[PDB]
Amino acid sequence: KVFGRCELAAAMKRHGLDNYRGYSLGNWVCAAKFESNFNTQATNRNTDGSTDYGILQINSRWWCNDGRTPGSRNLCNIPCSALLSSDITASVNCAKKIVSDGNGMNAWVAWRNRCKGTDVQAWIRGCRL
Ligand SMILES: */C(S)=N\c1ccc(-c2c3ccc(=O)cc-3oc3cc(O)ccc23)c(C(=O)O)c1
Repeated sequence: KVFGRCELAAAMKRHGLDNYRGYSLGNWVCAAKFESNFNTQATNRNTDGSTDYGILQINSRWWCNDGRTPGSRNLCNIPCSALLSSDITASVNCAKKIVSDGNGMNAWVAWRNRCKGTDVQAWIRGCRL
């Protein structure tokens, strides 16, 4: 599913990311924009041989199992395919574990490089929430 911006903002709010770990909703929306362009089905093979899955590009070496990443820990206890669903629940639940891991949203390089410190509230502006 490719979400529009305000549609994803409302889904992420409904799923409890607004202010999760202190990160306002616009941070999550901005991160999803730059990780996946709001496409739940996005997959990308990483240089380390792992693959990133879903709207927040969650990684098969640490977080989900894809059966093809040597060393996998599957700390979210889910198949990586679950992160591609039109239902964002599994992505949200695993993202909540990731952002709790110690470095906050810096676990997403794209958030650090493109969202952190910017006017992230712009990503929610205008939306009925
Ligand atoms: C896309 S645009 N927006 C969108 C579409 C569908 C859902 C969503 C649900 C929304 C509210 C609920 O109470 C329950 C939902 O269950 C869903 C189940 C599946 O399989 C897929 C989508 C569901 C959302 C959303 O989760 O907020 C958003």
